[PDB]
Amino acid sequence: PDSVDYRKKGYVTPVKNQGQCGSCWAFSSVGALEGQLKKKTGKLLNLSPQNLVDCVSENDGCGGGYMTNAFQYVQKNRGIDSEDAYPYVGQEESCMYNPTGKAAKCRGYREIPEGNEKALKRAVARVGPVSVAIDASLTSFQFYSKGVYYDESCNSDNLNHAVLAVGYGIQKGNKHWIIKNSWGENWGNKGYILMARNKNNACGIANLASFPKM
Ligand SMILES: *[C@](=O)([C]([C][C][C][C])[N]C(=O)O[C]([C]C1=NN=C(C2=[C][C]=C(C(F)(F)F)[C]=[C]2)O1)C([C])([C])[C])C(=O)[N]N1[C][C]OC1=O
Repeated sequence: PDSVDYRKKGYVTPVKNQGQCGSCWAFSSVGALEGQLKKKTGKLLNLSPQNLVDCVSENDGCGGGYMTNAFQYVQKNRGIDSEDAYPYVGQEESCMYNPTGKAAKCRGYREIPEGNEKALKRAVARVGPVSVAIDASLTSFQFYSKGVYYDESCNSDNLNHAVLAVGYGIQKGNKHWIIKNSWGENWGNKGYILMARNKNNACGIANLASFPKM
């Protein structure tokens, strides 16, 4: 069955709203972690993006960052706090990681071969929700609400926004990826957007994908 929806499997936490802070990579990172945590312990809980924003020295907090740097941070740190133990405030602050708030661990990360949607698909099915980067600068993207998103003008080399691939499927002859955003439930469709799958790596959905080894 060429389709899977981790939201129905209970691997995806409610949709979050990151505000203006450039923490998309943090929500994307916790997103993937929340999925592997659910898979391993059968427990579904919100992880702390604020933990990453203030602690991942390789990234730039509200200035932007890479998900792989984030996963690496949790691995070396041997842990990441839950959302409730280290609440999101929308601004970079000093690193306040607390071991008693440790909700999950991480053992490293794997990166899907660049631009290989076929591989990306395999990873989503085999491992679970995958962290991915895309060009989210278009107005068509930001005004998405229904259907399968596909805009030619999307620049697969202009990766600038981080999101989460929680699955994939097909709608009326248009294959797609089920993508979790971090702009609240009022954006897109209950917070999600279906992005063109197999339509020439649209928006570069497969140029920078990865998940945490748990
Ligand atoms: C995002 O889309 C974030 C914030 C963008 C603010 C520049 N985008 C993002 O992280 O993109 C990264 C690639 C990236 N872009 N900038 C950087 C970066 C900048 C500076 C440094 C440092 F100073 F450390 F050298 C390092 C890295 O990395 C990626 C494509 C890989 C996800 C977002 O949060 N969007 N926003 C902002 C406000 O509301 C939003 O939705």
